[PDB]
Amino acid sequence: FEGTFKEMFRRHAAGVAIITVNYNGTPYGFTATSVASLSAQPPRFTFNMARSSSSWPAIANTTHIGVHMLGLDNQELADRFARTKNRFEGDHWELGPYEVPILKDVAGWLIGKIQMRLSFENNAVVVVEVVEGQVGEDGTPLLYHSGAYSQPVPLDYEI
Amino acid sequence: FEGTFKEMFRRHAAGVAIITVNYNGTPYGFTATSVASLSAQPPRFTFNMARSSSSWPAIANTTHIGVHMLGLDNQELADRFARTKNRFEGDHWELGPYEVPILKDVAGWLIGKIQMRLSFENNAVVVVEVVEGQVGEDGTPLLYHSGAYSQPVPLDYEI
Repeated sequence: FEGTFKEMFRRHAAGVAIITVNYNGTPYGFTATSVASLSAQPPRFTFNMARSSSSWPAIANTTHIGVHMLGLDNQELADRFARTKNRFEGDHWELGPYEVPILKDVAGWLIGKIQMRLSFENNAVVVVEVVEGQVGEDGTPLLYHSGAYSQPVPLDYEI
Repeated sequence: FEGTFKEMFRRHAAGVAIITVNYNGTPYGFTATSVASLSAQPPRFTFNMARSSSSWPAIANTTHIGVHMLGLDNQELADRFARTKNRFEGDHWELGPYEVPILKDVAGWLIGKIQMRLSFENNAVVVVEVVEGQVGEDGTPLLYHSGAYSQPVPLDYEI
């Protein structure tokens, strides 16, 4: 049952984004599969994270964040931002609006103000209102499913 | 900018689930691309929906709901549950635990109790604690991206 729940989400595919935050001068960021649209007017999105993430204190104590949509050419960056090594070592980012860390060469990004976090024991829902953004290079979205990075192939359609 | 936000989520792929609820005897349900894992202990998931959904009153006023993970063989059911026709016309479901409508032949389902909804002007975040579930037939997950149902193909790996 702990099993059934973990299993069913193993079977649920997801798109891959990266969240960035500048916590009093130091950049933090992390790969995320829970980013979802919430509303259009005003524009908002949500994601979930663990309060044990190395980035939780940055998120708890900061207002502006970035979200980055990833394509297939961004798989290395996705893996970077999911592992424990220093994620900002390299020339792959720079500070943008509100001093949010902006990652180069992504499908596009949005900058938001965190409205609130809804915190449970070990995880939180984060609600963000979007204040800025920029479309990047169009490409094929990056997906993650049962532990592997994947690409979407549309299903046959006669049209 | 209304554009940039709508565009960036066009570029963000997603897995496809269906949410079902029994509102005082009548089944309601809807296809959803925002279902995400929140926590493991206790097990919880989140999704977002529009307060103008035909299913909002069911969700606002009911506690038990079902979520169904979909495979490629479930594309017709996904489309059913996204369109305005009577979604429960046919022999493709039955009442399960807590009288939740359970859809047949899916990748698996979970039953949850809605803890709360966080309601904005036109949309809400719904937080659900999982109380029951069952793995269905393993298969390939269904994805939805820029208006089309897709399948995930893993990216090449030398291993």
